[PDB]
Amino acid sequence: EFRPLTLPPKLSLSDFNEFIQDIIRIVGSENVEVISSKIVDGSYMKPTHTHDPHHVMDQDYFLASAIVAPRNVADVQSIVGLANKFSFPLWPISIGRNSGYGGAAPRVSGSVVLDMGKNMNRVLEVNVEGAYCVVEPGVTYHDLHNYLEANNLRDKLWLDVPDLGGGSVLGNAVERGVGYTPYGDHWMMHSGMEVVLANGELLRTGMGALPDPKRPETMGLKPEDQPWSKIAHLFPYGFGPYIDGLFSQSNMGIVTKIGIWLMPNPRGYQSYLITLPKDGDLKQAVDIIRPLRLGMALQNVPTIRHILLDAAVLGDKRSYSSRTEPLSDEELDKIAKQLNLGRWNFYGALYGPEPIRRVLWETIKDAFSAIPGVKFYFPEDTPENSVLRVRDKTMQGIPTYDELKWIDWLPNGAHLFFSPIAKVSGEDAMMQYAVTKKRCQEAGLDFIGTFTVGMREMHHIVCIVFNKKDLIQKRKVQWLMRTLIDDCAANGWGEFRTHLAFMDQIMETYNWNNSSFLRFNEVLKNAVDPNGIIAPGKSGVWPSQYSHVTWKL
Amino acid sequence: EFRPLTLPPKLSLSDFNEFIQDIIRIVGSENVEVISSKDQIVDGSYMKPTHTHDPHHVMDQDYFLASAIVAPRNVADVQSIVGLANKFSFPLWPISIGRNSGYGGAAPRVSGSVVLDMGKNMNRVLEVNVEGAYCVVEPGVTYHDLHNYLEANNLRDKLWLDVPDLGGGSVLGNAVERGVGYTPYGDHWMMHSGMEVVLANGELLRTGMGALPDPKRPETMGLKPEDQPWSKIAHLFPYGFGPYIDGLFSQSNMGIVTKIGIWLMPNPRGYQSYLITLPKDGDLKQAVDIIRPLRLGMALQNVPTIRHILLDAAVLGDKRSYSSRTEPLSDEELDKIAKQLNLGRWNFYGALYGPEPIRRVLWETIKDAFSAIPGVKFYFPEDTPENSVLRVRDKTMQGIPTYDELKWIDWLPNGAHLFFSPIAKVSGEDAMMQYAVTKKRCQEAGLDFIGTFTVGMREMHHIVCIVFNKKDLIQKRKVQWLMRTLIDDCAANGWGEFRTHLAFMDQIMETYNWNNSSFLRFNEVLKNAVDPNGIIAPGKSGVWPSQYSHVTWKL
Amino acid sequence: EFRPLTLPPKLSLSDFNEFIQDIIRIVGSENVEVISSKDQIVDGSYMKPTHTHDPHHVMDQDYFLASAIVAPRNVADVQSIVGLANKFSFPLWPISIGRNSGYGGAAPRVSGSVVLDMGKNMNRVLEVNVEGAYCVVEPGVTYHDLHNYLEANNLRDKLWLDVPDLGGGSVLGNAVERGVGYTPYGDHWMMHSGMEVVLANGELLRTGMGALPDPKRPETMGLKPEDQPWSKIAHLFPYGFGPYIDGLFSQSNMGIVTKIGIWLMPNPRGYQSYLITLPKDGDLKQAVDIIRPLRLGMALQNVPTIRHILLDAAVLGDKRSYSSRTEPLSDEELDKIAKQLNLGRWNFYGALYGPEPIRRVLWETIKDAFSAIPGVKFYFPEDTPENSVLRVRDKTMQGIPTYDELKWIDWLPNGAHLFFSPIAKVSGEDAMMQYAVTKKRCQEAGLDFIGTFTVGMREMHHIVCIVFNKKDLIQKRKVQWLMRTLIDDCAANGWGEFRTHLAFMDQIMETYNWNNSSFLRFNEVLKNAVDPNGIIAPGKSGVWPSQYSHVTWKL
Ligand SMILES: *Cc1cc2c(cc1C)nc1c(=O)[nH]c(=O)nc-1n2C[C@H](O)[C@H](O)[C@H](O)COP(=O)(O)OP(=O)(O)OC[C@H]1O[C@@H](n2cnc3c(N)ncnc32)[C@H](O)[C@@H]1O
Ligand SMILES: *Cc1cc2c(cc1C)nc1c(=O)[nH]c(=O)nc-1n2C[C@H](O)[C@H](O)[C@H](O)COP(=O)(O)OP(=O)(O)OC[C@H]1O[C@@H](n2cnc3c(N)ncnc32)[C@H](O)[C@@H]1O
Ligand SMILES: *Cc1cc2c(cc1C)nc1c(=O)[nH]c(=O)nc-1n2C[C@H](O)[C@H](O)[C@H](O)COP(=O)(O)OP(=O)(O)OC[C@H]1O[C@@H](n2cnc3c(N)ncnc32)[C@H](O)[C@@H]1O
Repeated sequence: EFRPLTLPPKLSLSDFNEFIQDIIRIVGSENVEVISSKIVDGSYMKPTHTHDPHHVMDQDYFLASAIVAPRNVADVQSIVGLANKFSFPLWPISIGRNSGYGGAAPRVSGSVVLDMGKNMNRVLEVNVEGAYCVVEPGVTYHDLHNYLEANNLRDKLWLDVPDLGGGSVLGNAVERGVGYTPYGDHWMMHSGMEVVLANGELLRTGMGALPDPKRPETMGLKPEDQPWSKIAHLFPYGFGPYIDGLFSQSNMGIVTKIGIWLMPNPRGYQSYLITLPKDGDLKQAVDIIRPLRLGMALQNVPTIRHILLDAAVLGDKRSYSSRTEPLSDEELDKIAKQLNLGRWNFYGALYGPEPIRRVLWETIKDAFSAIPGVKFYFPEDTPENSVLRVRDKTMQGIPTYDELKWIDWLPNGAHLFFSPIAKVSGEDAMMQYAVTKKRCQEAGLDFIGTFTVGMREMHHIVCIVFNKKDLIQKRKVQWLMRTLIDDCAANGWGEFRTHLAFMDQIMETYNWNNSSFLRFNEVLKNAVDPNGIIAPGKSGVWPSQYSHVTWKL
Repeated sequence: EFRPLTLPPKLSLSDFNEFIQDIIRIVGSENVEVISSKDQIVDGSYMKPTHTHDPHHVMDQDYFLASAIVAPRNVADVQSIVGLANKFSFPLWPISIGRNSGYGGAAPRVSGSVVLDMGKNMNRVLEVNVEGAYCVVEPGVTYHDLHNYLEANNLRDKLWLDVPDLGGGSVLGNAVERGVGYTPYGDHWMMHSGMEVVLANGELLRTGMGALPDPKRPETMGLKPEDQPWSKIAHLFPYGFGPYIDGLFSQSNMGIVTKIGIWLMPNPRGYQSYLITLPKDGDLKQAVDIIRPLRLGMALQNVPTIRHILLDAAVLGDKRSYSSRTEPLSDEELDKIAKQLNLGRWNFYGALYGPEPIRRVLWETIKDAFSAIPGVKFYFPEDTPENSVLRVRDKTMQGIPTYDELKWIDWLPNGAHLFFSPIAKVSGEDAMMQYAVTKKRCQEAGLDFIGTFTVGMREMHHIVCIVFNKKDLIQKRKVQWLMRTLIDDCAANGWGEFRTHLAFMDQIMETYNWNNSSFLRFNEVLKNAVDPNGIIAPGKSGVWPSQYSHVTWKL
Repeated sequence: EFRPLTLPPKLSLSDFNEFIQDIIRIVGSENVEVISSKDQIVDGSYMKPTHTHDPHHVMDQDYFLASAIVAPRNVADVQSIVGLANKFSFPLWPISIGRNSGYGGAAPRVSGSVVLDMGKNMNRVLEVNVEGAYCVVEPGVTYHDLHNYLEANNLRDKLWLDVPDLGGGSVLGNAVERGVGYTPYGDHWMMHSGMEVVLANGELLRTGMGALPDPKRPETMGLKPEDQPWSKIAHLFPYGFGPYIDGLFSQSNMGIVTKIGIWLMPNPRGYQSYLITLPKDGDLKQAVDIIRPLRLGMALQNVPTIRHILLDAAVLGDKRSYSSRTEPLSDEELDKIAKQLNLGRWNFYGALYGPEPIRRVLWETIKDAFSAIPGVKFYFPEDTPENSVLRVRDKTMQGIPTYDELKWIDWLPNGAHLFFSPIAKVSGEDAMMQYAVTKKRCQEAGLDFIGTFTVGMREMHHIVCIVFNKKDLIQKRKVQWLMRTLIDDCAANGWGEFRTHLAFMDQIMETYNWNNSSFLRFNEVLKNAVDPNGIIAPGKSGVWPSQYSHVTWKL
């Protein structure tokens, strides 16, 4: 509780010590860790909460003065009123496995990272008839999966998981994360949420604003402990202004609870793989997809994975090639052959009773048969190490950590995400792939990515892997991402999600009518948090105390 | 114009004229009607909606009243009018079409406001994109309009609509209200992406991927913001980057909406409407229970509906065609009406979509499922008389605008509807309790219960169709009592209301008072941030800006 | 007057009339024209400049539009008008003569502003001092005016002017814009000392040694500030003591300039104009390289110029006199035009000044220097046909106003110019790259490249002469695209623009965004300090005072 590496802006060593003393008294020093020593990157099992584990900037560039971990909601309210008093900026995390996007690191160096999930980790409710659950920030996907297994529940309810099962359900959902079942759109499938505002008051959204009737057993409970109205997590909208969205990808409050819809057991499942021989086959693949996914033949969020993405799960670059320079079109085709895979590979799944799956499979099979050399497999038709057998788990909400392995492609693996949005049009996908690829090869990187598919849009997750001891390769990775953002905005593709180092540049792409969108958000931001306390800079939304000349990247 | 019926608060007749002078000089005289006489406050009809007051008046006819009507030509005029309203601190009340009958019509909350008719002159279908399966509309594009525009382009073989019970509504307007359709695309609000707004400060704003600008190119140069094209992804993906602000402008007074992107369902390549009659009054409980898993599993694809017998019977006749009885029809009489029309006491309407192998399976499932109920009969449109409700809902559940549902408003003489719209769990017990509360209060007030459960995913909108004689000033007072009581009864049992009439907005938002009205105090902070002068629709959804006395204006 | 075409922001028609009433009562009716009809927005000519809108309109003709024209008699009226504009918060847009065609003409940035015609009635040459070699002028003193005044006093044997390409411009006006002449005294702004200004607060101010007051004496008593004489050193030495503030009032909206002191070159005692033809398109690279050291060494005394063949050819004829071709002339055709007129593809115009022993040496140097190029031919005015451009520039490079250059605006039917004016290093490679960017975009838009490098000391102003048919609404949109693209291309290669049209002011200042628009945020702080009410020319050079929404008004 004395001397930290960095402090937040305009702030005296007296004040920090005075602040963190009061905190160390509120939550006990078990739950306080001041950052005093010259900050290790940590693992997925025990993630760092100090700085960016997959640093593309300098390692120390995003740096927490401390880490606080409240026991409950009250302590959050207390910490905030203290933050307000000292004009001490916060940075909420749920779990802090948001690697690829900066992890648990704050934008403003000197901030407290508020580890919400360390203690607040209860699966508050799983509800079978409403087909929902209510979770705190500390509930991971494996955790929630576990809860279902210990109560014999996957007979009745399945999850939706991102590629790894370690993320926060709460946390992923407010970043508008994505999965790969029919409930892949995580933000969409929320209903009812609790929030500590910058002023310390508790606000519950949607039908959660309708209080549960007064009665003997719940009488005298604190707000944070009060139960929800019956409809709270069944109907997202409530009455009047639908505000829920003000707390997604924002710095408008601290989220303490949330309802998530769970898809009930289909009563029949079957994943599949479709390999696409040629690199050119993508255009035609996306054109066939468009009306299949619009039609609800492709019921889940399906995904077109580049060859190197599959290859990188199975081994590192070394295990394929000894070369420094990026792999050629010829060498990729060999790997395709070495694995019994296409230059692109379409993973997907069927849901519901046998006769329905029969009709959609028939059509998907003949639909795709339009492409020369196409082939079809189920899990059983593939090698026991094959990716399909992993994604077979993913696409029914069984968590896996197998997908982590492609980070190791290069030694000292870090990922960085460039994630623009395209039309579900072969022409658009290809013109975007070609922009991405051009810049990757200029930057000396192997192109790795997916095109994942929503209803009418395609998230093109580009998977930038780099050696983080290699200071040259970072410098040009930084160039790659800054160039690709400016490029894709020059063909009308925006990014839906990013890393801390780019939130300013990306928000500047969204500058229709002289940055009208951002100007409106600032007004909202400064309205609800006068003292600029909560996560300044998040999504490039700066409160009025942060001058845009010192602080915009 | 010189001498209006009411003025808005804190404002002199000299100022109204200076204000309307400067406005007739912007929009033109054609586009301004000033309500200067009791000739102008006439209820009119659905085909010609009054734009001055509540046509379906539960309060005094003239309680909610406009000083004047102003039909902006285009978005610039709105920017201009907002700027002027700010200068004169003149409250505005935006509408798109103004058929929000049952929830106040076109009337403003604050008497003396300008009803800003957004759809008189902003009524173009700006875009229909087939490969994206979406359209872009300005405020005045009705359902029948958008529908016609599809027929005029031989597009229905590719794209279908989603319609509410009546085809005259604004696509734009209903969406922001979160109205309810009856195909898969029924949640009209969900099915939006990218929308344009004039703020209280006059600035133009586009949400989602609208904020990403369509790249410069020669043919788009020198265009006024409102007339610029959109990005590739504006209407393909609603979130964009950063805070998702779209919800701030649904059921709110934070902006004036100029354009919206709406998704359209593609033509399913096969369709089959159907009706399942549920014999006894009590068959509702078992029915909901059967409906729950099939909706959750997506065996029920559309937004199906469970229609109380009087709803269907009111479509086919007014009350005096059935009883010539003053009091509300007995249980014993409700059955004879049902036997007379070959209907159940509850009636379940629904549609199957897709290729016929798939539809057949889903029908096998639904039919076997419902067969658990004693007496159940199934029908396709084909199997019922021409006048039947199913042939209307056959059209409704594949996006075709109709107007047949109007008839039920004439249940009583001088008939007007009012909707009390509480939400419920998809649970027989919960559905039945709510119904029991509702029905008991309807008897207590001397009204025939009429209503419908529209089944969302995890959730039912129980629409309660209050039909009253609007010349009967004793019935109004009972209706008001009925509404104010039911809000409290249903709040006392944990059911919220998703949508209301102007007169009940403040009471309804008073039920959302978890943690000492925390949700309202937050919306108030936001409102005052973005509309310092309280120009836009003060009192919409209980949200009063700081100039309005909560003591004086709440109800 | 009662009903103008546009009004300024946030302002009622009642206020405009109260404001113009009080003004007709100050200046007089003769000095106020109110733009109340579409008869008044006529482009007119160079000899009679419209003072209401952009005569050379790339936007809609009426995008930039005045509410009214006001011709103050004298400095008091300005103090009065400023005071009143402040009271009514009425934006003003000062002009001296209003021939800023190619950069917006006399139009204001904010539609509805008062164009304040400073040179109608303040047009005296206040002083010509021979021993100091300087003059003092009010706003309305054109070049031809000042020139005539020298002939009327048999002064040319002692003092010469410096003129831009056209003699109708304001000496005052061009200087504050930093226009460019073509003798040694070409940097018109450099060549100023001591200037008088009315501030936004009404107070009168004199810069440099103007702030040192001319000592009291009997014949100067009781004079109104504006009519007081100046100090000995006011116009001999520009700095004075303390902060040098003169730059705050060039290309800015910080003041209204009432008087300026300008230095005049003495008669050199010998002069010789000349033209050097550079045969091939590519001879530009070698040429610049030769020009660099000779300019730096002062072997090239004046501001010489490198004129693209079409510039000279456009002076001699419109496009239909050469091709009757829609598309832009090919490289192969540009050569035949050059052979037809005994000219190079580039053409270098220049002058030698001083006593003949000195001129001869400098010509020996220049001639030998340029001889490095294959094909080079030299000429004196004498050696060319009467119609030639050199006889015009012979007059231009010794201060004589002409109007022959006007012809090139008629290259196309309904022709209007627009200047894109990026800066470059005096380096062949850099000159050539910039030219390659510019030319490529001109082809991409379907325009003939026409342009000129005017060589400063270390620096070249590459003036790009965009001629377009102003009735062709497809070409305007291409021109706009051309301009907005080129700003970005040239910013992407480190070239800034020194001067622009109203429509491109905000984009251009957006390139000056080093350190998160630090230079603009500073100028904004200053602006708001000195003009709290945002009265003076809001939006000049991208500088918006705090009342204007940057969201709404930027382009
Ligand atoms: C490395 C990697 C990452 C990854 C992935 C595959 C690999 C190999 N696949 C992903 C996928 O398929 N889908 C997806 O959405 N993300 C994927 N990622 C990224 C990441 O693993 C996941 O998104 C992960 O679930 C996110 O991490 P976590 O859940 O730990 O999130 P967080 O750091 O706690 O939160 C991120 C930010 O959100 C704001 N935040 C979080 N909690 C709160 C609360 N309670 N209140 C207010 N704001 C909150 C903060 O801005 C925080 O930094
Ligand atoms: C009488 C009746 C009504 C009815 C119905 C059946 C009958 C017999 N069935 C309905 C149904 O199945 N589903 C449904 O959603 N509504 C149903 N109704 C009610 C009504 O007919 C419809 O909701 C109708 O579409 C709404 O009317 P309209 O489309 O005319 O909308 P509005 O009255 O113009 O707008 C209502 C409110 O919306 C806000 N608003 C509208 N436009 C704007 C803009 N541009 N900017 C800002 N706000 C806007 C205002 O709050 C306005 O008061
Ligand atoms: C069409 C054309 C234009 C042209 C040219 C050749 C042709 C064919 N060659 C030029 C050249 O060689 N050098 C040059 O500098 N300019 C050339 N031009 C452009 C134009 O003709 C001249 O620049 C001309 O002298 C400018 O017109 P004018 O002298 O009329 O100036 P203005 O329009 O009245 O003023 C322009 C702006 O200046 C500010 N201003 C002017 N007076 C005041 C006062 N008193 N106070 C405050 N500000 C003032 C305003 O910003 C005004 O908008």
